[PDB]
Amino acid sequence: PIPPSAPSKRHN
Amino acid sequence: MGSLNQDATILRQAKLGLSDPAQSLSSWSDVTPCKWLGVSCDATSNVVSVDLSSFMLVGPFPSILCHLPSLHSLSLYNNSINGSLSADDFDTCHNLISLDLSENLLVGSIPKSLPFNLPNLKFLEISGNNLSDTIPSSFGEFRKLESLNLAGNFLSGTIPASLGNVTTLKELKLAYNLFSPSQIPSQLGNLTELQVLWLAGCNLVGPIPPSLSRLTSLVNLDLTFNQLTGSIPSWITQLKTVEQIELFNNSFSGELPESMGNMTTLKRFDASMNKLTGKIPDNLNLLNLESLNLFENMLEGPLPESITRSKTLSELKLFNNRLTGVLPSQLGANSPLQYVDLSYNRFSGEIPANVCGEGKLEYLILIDNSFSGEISNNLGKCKSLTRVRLSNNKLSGQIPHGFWGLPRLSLLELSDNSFTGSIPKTIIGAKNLSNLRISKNRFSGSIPNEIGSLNGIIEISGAENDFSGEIPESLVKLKQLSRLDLSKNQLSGEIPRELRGWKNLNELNLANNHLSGEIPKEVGILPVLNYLDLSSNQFSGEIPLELQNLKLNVLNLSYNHLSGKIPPLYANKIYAHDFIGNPGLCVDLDGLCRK
Ligand SMILES: *[C@@H]1O[C@H](CO)[C@@H](O[C@@H]2O[C@H](CO)[C@@H](O[C@@H]3O[C@H](CO)[C@@H](O)[C@H](O[C@H]4O[C@H](CO)[C@@H](O)[C@H](O)[C@@H]4O)[C@@H]3O)[C@H](O)[C@H]2NC(C)=O)[C@H](O)[C@H]1NC(C)=O
Ligand SMILES: *[C@@H]1O[C@H](CO)[C@@H](O[C@@H]2O[C@H](CO)[C@@H](O)[C@H](O)[C@H]2NC(C)=O)[C@H](O)[C@H]1NC(C)=O
Ligand SMILES: *[C@@H]1O[C@H](CO)[C@@H](O[C@@H]2O[C@H](CO)[C@@H](O)[C@H](O)[C@H]2NC(C)=O)[C@H](O)[C@H]1NC(C)=O
Ligand SMILES: *[C@@H]1O[C@H](CO)[C@@H](O[C@@H]2O[C@H](CO)[C@@H](O)[C@H](O)[C@H]2NC(C)=O)[C@H](O)[C@H]1NC(C)=O
Ligand SMILES: *[C@@H]1O[C@H](CO)[C@@H](O)[C@H](O)[C@H]1NC(C)=O
Ligand SMILES: *[C@@H]1O[C@H](CO)[C@@H](O)[C@H](O)[C@H]1NC(C)=O
Ligand SMILES: *[C@@H]1O[C@H](CO)[C@@H](O)[C@H](O)[C@H]1NC(C)=O
Ligand SMILES: [Mg+2]
Ligand SMILES: [Mg+2]
Repeated sequence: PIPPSAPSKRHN
Repeated sequence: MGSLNQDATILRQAKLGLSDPAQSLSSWSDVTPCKWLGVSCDATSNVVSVDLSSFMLVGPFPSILCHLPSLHSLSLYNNSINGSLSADDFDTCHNLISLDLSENLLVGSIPKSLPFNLPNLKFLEISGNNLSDTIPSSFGEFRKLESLNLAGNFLSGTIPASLGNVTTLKELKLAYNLFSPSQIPSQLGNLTELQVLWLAGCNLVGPIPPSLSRLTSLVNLDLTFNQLTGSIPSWITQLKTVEQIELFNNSFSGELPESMGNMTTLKRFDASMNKLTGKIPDNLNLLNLESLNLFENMLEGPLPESITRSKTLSELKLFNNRLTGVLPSQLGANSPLQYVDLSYNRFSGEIPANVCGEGKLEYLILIDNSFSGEISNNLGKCKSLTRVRLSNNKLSGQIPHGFWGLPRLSLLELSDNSFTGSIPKTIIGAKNLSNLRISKNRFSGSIPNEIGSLNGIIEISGAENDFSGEIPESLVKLKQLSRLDLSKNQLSGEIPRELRGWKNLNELNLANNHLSGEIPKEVGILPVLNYLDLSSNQFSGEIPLELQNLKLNVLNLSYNHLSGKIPPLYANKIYAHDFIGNPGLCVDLDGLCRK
């Protein structure tokens, strides 16, 4: 579905 | 009795207009309609609410449900309602207070007549469809609307300024549409009751309008994924009930509002992937903070000690900035830290000893800093760890014994430090280990046999250490092993002969050791091997002809004691550098064998 309204999940 | 009859007939008529492959409406086929699945009645036995959420119903919007004279709430959330919305569909729905059409298959435009046909609505959702064309300007005529969610459609044009007239709105969700590049309309600042503004992925340009400072009841402001410019305005700091600010992936510049520290209610703040400069505000009293993400900016200065006042902090991602100084020594002692990623900064001093103090830490990612000293023995007991990346620092001493065998640890990356010691046999515990990355250290001793018991291993990368003794025969039945790199060590003995276990082995790199014996023939039967470097060893005997099966990006057998002829496939002079320094070897060209 649509991305939630929440923090970016990006990480190393 | 009369109302039960009316209700039952209208519900059945509506159901006849739908396909029900899941048999969700089997109860609508003895019992009063007030007890049918999804149906709620008032005290006079009139249907007031129909909620068919997640029922897998297929077909056009069931207009007939609006003929129920007391129907106030209708939800068709998460079905396969399809076709388009017509003006007519809603002609009779004027008693509705709540209408949820989210997560269906609707296409075409929103009818311009919708507000006129649905003038009593407080709640409208049509999120997650394929709606196209513009949001009608007539939407400014809604007199009672409290929440509007059109997120996740293909709506285009720009956000209509007339939505600023709907001053009863408390939630405005328009995220993830196909609007033309435009500014946030100034008129949205008239929506002084707003608690939620979600305009992520709306092709927004320019600054956050100053009028939005009138939205003093904001709880969640989410403007992610746009090209908004200028400062993050300091008025966000004075929002007395703000819980979430999401501004990541924009073009915000300047500094974080200096008084951010007093936002006691704030739970989540993400301004990652912008062009922010200056420092992280200090005197933080961020009592409710759970997540702080500021990665990929140009922030400088330290992580303030006052971050440790955030006793519910679980996520801290500050990577790719210009942050400096020692980390607060107490970081994590008093917080349920779960994900910590401070990579690509200029932090120095020791890793805070209680970063996993509360036993919740999953990601410890600190690549490319100047952390020094030893890893605390505490981390050796941090059993929640899955992903550890400590590479390219100034760390030293021995790794804690338990660190090698942590039960959920998937990635263990320590490369390019000055760690010493032998890998213990308790590595046998690392049941979930996928990638061991420990190159460029001072590890000594033999590679322990137990590494061969970890069936999930895909990578063993240990180049540039002081490993000695033999390659354990056990490595040869790691069925998933993709990359084996033990170059630049002091390894001795031979390569095992039976290698059909290595069905996924893509890289075999053992260059610069003291390895002896023959190159096994089965090296050439490895189905996905593309990199083979056995150079600078003492391999003897002939180069197996099976190597001609492989398509090798890298083939290097130089500086060995090999003899016989080069296999014919590599006879051309462009491959010569693959075989230099084998006095016993020659190439067959035109009859004679040439050095
Ligand atoms: C940071 O945020 C920006 C937004 O400010 C974001 O840029 C967007 O990226 C997406 C995904 O990469 C882009 O979407 C693409 O658009 C092009 C056409 O312009 C096409 O390649 C694709 O469109 C398809 O759309 C349909 C799918 O529903 C297909 O059926 C159709 O055939 C097309 O192929 C693709 O979706 C988007 O264009 C930009 N948006 C803007 C406003 O620039 C960026 O990715 C983010 N950056 C990071 C690093 O996260
Ligand atoms: C949309 O509805 C579908 C169908 O009811 C939901 O899928 C079910 O999800 C539950 C778990 O919540 C499982 O028990 C079922 O096996 C699923 N069924 C099918 C057919 O997939 C789905 O959860 C709903 N989606 C949303 C976003 O709410
Ligand atoms: C709603 O739009 C989406 C996204 O464009 C469609 O989903 C699929 O789109 C991809 C290409 O991006 C295709 O491979 C599929 O054929 C599409 N799904 C299908 C045909 O089921 C989706 O089709 C659209 N839905 C409707 C009802 O038109
Ligand atoms: C094959 O491997 C040898 C080393 O085993 C390579 O030779 C080294 O190359 C580097 C250049 O980056 C030099 O610093 C070393 O001094 C060289 N070592 C020796 C012993 O000469 C060689 O370059 C590799 N050949 C190919 C074609 O990849
Ligand atoms: C609605 O869906 C059904 C089944 O997928 C299909 O047969 C029907 O024609 C659809 N209607 C429209 C307008 O797409
Ligand atoms: C609605 O909004 C438009 C656009 O900002 C404005 O010009 C107009 O006066 C407003 N009308 C009503 C009836 O609220
Ligand atoms: C934070 O400080 C500024 C003054 O520096 C003030 O305007 C704002 O109202 C304060 N916020 C809270 C939540 O107390
Ligand atoms: Mg401080
Ligand atoms: Mg490595």
